Amino acid sequence: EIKNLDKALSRPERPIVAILGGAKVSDKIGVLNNLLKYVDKIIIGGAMAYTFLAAQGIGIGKSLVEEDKIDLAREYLKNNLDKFVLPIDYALAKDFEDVKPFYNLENTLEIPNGYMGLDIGPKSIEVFKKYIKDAKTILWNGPLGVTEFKYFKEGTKAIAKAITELKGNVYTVVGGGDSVAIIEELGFSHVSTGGGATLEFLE
Amino acid sequence: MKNLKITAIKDNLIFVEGEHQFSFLEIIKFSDKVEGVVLKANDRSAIVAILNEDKDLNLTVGSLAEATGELYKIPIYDNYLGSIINVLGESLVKQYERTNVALDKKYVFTEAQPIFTRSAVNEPLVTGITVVDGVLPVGRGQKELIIGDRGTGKTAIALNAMLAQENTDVINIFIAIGKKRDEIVEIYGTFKKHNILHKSIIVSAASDDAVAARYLAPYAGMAIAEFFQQIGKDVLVVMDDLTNHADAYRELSLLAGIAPAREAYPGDIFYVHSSLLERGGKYGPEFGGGSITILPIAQTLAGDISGYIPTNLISITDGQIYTSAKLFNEGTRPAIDVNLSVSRLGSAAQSKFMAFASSGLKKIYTEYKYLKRLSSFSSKISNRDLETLQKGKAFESLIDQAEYEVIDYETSAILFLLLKKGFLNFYTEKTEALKVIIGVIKVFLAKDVLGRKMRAILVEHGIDSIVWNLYLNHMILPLLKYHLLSELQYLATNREFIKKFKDIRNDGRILLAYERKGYERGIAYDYK
Amino acid sequence: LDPEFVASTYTEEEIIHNLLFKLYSVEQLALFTIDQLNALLFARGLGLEKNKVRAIKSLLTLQTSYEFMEKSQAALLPKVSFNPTNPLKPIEEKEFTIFGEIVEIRSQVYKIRIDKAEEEVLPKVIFYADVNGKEIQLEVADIFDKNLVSTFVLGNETGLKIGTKVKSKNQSYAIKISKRLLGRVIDPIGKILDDSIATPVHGNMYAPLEMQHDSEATRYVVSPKNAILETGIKVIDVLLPIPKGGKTGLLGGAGVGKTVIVQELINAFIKFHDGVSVFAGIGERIREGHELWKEAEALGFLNKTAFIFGQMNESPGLRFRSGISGVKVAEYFRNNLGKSVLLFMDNIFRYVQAGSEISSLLEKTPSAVGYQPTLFSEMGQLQERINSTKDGDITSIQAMYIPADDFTDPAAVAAFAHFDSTIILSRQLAAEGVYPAIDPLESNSKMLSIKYTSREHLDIAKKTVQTLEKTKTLEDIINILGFDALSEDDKKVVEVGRRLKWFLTQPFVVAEKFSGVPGKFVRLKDSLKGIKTILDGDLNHIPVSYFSFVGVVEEIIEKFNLDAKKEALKN
Ligand SMILES: Nc1ncnc2c1ncn2[C@@H]1O[C@H](COP(=O)(O)OP(=O)(O)OP(=O)(O)O)[C@@H](O)[C@H]1O
Ligand SMILES: Nc1ncnc2c1ncn2[C@@H]1O[C@H](COP(=O)(O)OP(=O)(O)O)[C@@H](O)[C@H]1O
Ligand SMILES: [Mg+2]
Ligand SMILES: [Mg+2]
Repeated sequence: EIKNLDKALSRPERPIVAILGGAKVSDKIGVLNNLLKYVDKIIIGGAMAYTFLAAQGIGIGKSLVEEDKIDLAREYLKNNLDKFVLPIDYALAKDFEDVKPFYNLENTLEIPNGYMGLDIGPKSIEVFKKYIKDAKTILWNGPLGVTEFKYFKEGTKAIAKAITELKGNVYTVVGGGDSVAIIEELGFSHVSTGGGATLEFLE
Repeated sequence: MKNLKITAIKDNLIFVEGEHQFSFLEIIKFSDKVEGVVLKANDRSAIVAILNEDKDLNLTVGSLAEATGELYKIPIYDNYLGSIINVLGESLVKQYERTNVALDKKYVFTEAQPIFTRSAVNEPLVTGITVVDGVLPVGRGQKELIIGDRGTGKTAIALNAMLAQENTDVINIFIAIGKKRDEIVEIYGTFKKHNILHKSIIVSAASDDAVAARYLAPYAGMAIAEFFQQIGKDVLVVMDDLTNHADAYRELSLLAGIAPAREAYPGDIFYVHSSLLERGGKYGPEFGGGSITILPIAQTLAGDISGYIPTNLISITDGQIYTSAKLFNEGTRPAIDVNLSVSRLGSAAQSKFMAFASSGLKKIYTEYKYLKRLSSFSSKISNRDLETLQKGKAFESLIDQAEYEVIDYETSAILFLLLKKGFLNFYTEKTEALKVIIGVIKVFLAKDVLGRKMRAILVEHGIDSIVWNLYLNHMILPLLKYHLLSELQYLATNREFIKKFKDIRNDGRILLAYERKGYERGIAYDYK
Repeated sequence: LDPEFVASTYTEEEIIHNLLFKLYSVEQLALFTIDQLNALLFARGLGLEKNKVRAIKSLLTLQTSYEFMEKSQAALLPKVSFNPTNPLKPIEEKEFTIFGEIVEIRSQVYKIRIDKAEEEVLPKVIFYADVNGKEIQLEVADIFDKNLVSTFVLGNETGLKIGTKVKSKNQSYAIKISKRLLGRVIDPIGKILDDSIATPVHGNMYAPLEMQHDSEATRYVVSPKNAILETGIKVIDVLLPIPKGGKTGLLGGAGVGKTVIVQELINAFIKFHDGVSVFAGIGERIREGHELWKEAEALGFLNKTAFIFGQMNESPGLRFRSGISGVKVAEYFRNNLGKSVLLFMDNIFRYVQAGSEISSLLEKTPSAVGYQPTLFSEMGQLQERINSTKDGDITSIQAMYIPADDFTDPAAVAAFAHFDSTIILSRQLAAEGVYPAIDPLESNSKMLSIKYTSREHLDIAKKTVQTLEKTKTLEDIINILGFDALSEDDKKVVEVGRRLKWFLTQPFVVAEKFSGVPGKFVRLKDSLKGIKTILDGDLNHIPVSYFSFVGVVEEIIEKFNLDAKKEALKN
């Protein structure tokens, strides 16, 4: 995966998109600092999006977030005003044991009291689909959702099907272990076997 | 046992006495071949209208009658297809012998199925008329009234809608109320000639027949249609016409003793017609899964759509096809008034390819007609106005088709796209060019191995503009150009004919070799 | 004080709803992605905006509104109970006290002879006949003597025969009403029309024919119309203002895109005004009713709309009772819950026709054109309960069919006696490709006056109407003589009028599934400013083709600048 990591980095087909799926913001901040200069549209998936929302004066409840990275994300938003994409619609469950999703009919951006988010919903799916179809190349490396149970894994499968159904000449990269598992289970132009290699390359 | 006896006979109505639990439209049996329905009833008396007649039976005062206690059911026999029958199921004309066992017995006065039993109307019903297919679409499950004056081609329009279903899974039911037997026999012969007899039924109630039979004819016909719909079939029903049905009901009510209303009709004429034209539509898979399309016909007097019955029918139906006497006198056939006509279903009732092909025809027709009317008063006409007059004349020539002529749906879509793209303007009031083009396209999309696949993709999928442009400019345009040049000779000298046709291949030699081999004019790409 | 104490009052649905009214500051608004801003704007019912600055300004302007700030402040304090004044009361509980049998039958009219009764029969009461495991309601019409009544069916008359036993409580027809009715489809007599199992509607029984007033004087405690309802549609907002608590007649249709008009209106009232909607479909086509129900489910305004469909195939009595049932549902939603209601009638002409049919069936001498003698009184009975009080406003949009375009028909005259505003849809404009196809010349509204609008709005509307009329007059000269046969002033007037005509076109939100272009919701001030700028000729250099189906004047200016710049860039 040396070619897919080097050629797609030195001479990427701009415009490009970044799909950073992860559990913590601090987890992939460096790639972001870099991606803040490599690309213009940035899709954030996982609890990093929840950290962004908590930085954005939005009720989240008790979803896990890097409170130390909250102020850093807010400052990044202040400096970079059109370099982030955040989900709007979610499929929420109070518990974690494969609970049926609860949908917010009105003012979906706000997480209610006592509720916590697990996966992005169909409207967020469409919002991200527009951006990925608009762009040229992708670096999918995150299960924006929770793969532990199917109640919060349909978002990652949906985004994977959307990216894999983009007919044309769209270049694709892989940088996530859970993304690798999702790709293997689904049945990318060249998905790196190990996401750690791409993570170190983009670090 | 005969528990009723006749006491008076006035105005062909039978007054019967006896103790019974009478119901509205209950069947009373006067013999094994004579029966009637109940109009009004006391606790011990009833008024009955007879449905048929017997030469041997002479109904008099004192005759005995039997009250069945149930409303009228029509039986379904296997030889209804390809036959002309009564409202009692007797075969007047037949092509196959009857098995003498009823498939089912269906109430003729059922209630229309409710809202939760329906499904969206989204599949075209191929009428076979270019203007109706393109500008006034009809879906499967729609109610499209055909309204106009006497002798303007409404029956021909309905007959064309039935003949266009030759190669289709749609069962035709033609109900004639108060029509002539000569016309009905002519329609039967037309069905036999065009090879739709094996799938078409005729329910006849001529003007000579009993008024109650002319009243019940549409109900029995649509009960048969509902029988066919219950097993997932698509049914197309024509009522010819509903004004005679309304007149028959008015006569029945006035003779029974019902108080007159506006235009001397009974007070429930609207409910009579509306309860009939609401049991037709598309139904969900668990409620039969089929559909019933209806094409009722209405006659107006001197183009007055303000009458009671025409107003009710316009209020009930999903759209109207107006036939104009003025347009008929101007040579237009079929004389369909596109301005007055409306179709509430719209594009939803078309295919995606046809919805794309016929996007902006209404504006073209409207401004063309306006400029045509004003052309007799102006002197200075703009270049844009001249160009739109030219395009409008082309469109008006396009939709002029002969009687009993079926033009296929994709052919109409292709002709619309050719009109909008400018390749239907070189001629000068010449029709043979359109006939040749239609024949070439029909044999291309029917008598071919690649044209068949192109027809299938046009039927099933909605393509974008780019691949359509490739389709037109790579196969349709060269073939059409060669055939037009071979048939129309002088067209080469036309500047506009060659200005638009310079960037199209010259397939003359291959197609000349094809036609020398004896192939039909328009087949191409014989890779078989 | 304590959010925890407050949360114990609001129900889960109530807090979820109150998440809408939470306010975001300008700094808070700034730190949003454009899709987040679009989602928040959509949730507040203001369409879509690609520009970030305009979207933020619109959200701030809506937030900086008296109603919005009141409802946001009330979202923090504990729940306040709406204590009703003059509420609707349920029907009295009774046993069946009158018993008789059918002695004369006809088409839709049945005569009942009372056998055993503990109390005297009252007019307009309902008899119940149970046949083949189904009940049939017969409304009393005339009482000939102590033991004989005439009745007409409410529904299907199949199965009624001489000797059928009927029992009555000596009460009018009643239906179950509650907040649970919101989101379901029923008919005038309460029967379920959206699932085979017929899941019951929970609520209290109410009689739609009983007004329940202390005295006649109570009917005169009514607020005269003073407010204007905003719709986000440029033509209606500018030239045809809609009264709040009044009546608006949507006269026209048929291929003019009327359906989109009623959908857009229901959606705008459900979202932008946070109101309740009642749709009473009188003489409703089964296909059109099914399609409207499915589209309401698909666009997400079903859950706040109550559907009462009197179908075309039912008896005249049920089609008559449809409007009364709708009015009763609206009255329940306003008097008992305090919520403003938008009542929809379709069609008024069919309600008049059903009344005429019933009157003719009961052997009453017809009036002019065969109509019923009590046509105007029936129209008053329907239309005088759509009023405005302290509890809330019931504003009604009524669609009428004019048969053969005869505005002198008695039904049209009777309806015009009550319409505070009229919106006339033109088939010619629909053919021309102008949507929403509302003719701004022959339509008018009584709220376009100094008592309700700013003088700026009045002058803008008058100038627009005069300009459009002059342009229409000059277009004939254009068609006959030519563009070079006019004066310079007339040329300028023609160009300004063409720009004004094409600016009033608008793409609707509920239609973006088909058009594929996002719909718009133009606020009144923005449309007023756009028309003011267009009237001044400040955009006469732009070709008219850029004015078709746009949101605001700023969009026209930006698109023209973009196109021209890019043109020059290539050059
Ligand atoms: N497309 C057509 N091209 C040529 N002739 C036509 C066409 N359509 C109808 N006609 C002719 O017009 C005449 C009247 O047609 P048709 O019988 O359908 O009219 P109608 O409106 O049903 O009349 P009626 O009131 O007598 O029942 C016939 O002579 C028929 O052949
Ligand atoms: N923007 C549009 N462009 C073209 N056609 C439209 C548009 N909007 C609506 N229509 C069509 O106009 C027709 C109007 O009929 P409808 O909305 O049912 O009103 P009515 O009930 O008065 O006939 C619809 O069937 C619809 O297909
Ligand atoms: Mg005829
Ligand atoms: Mg309608």
